[PDB]
Amino acid sequence: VNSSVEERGFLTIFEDVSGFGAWHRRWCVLSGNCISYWTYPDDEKRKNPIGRINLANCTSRQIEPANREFCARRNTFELITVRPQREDDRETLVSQCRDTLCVTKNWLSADTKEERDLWMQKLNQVLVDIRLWQ
Repeated sequence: VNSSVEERGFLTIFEDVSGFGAWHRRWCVLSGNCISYWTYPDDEKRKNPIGRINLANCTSRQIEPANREFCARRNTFELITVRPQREDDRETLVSQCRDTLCVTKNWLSADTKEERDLWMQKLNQVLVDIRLWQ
């Protein structure tokens, strides 16, 4: 009876740059069970996203700030996803394949703590929605 959760904002994402790791500012859309991202807002209306993160594959009960053993960047939340490995899966700085299972660690940094907290909240509500249904 209520609408599916949505969120839009810029987030800076840790991405494997064919060798090195680097943070890239992206336009992010939470809709259905995915964060889709583009470089800027306009492009959301003109092309397919650069990537998508599927919350239906999330490992955890809830989304939490990035693990400080590994991530030093402020305002960062962490989303780990897992699924059976495919032909397209490749080892990278954010994705490990072992035992035919691919785990991808997603780090997305907000411009402010308040936006980090907003995103974590919306994403937790998507998790609950994914778990409560037919």
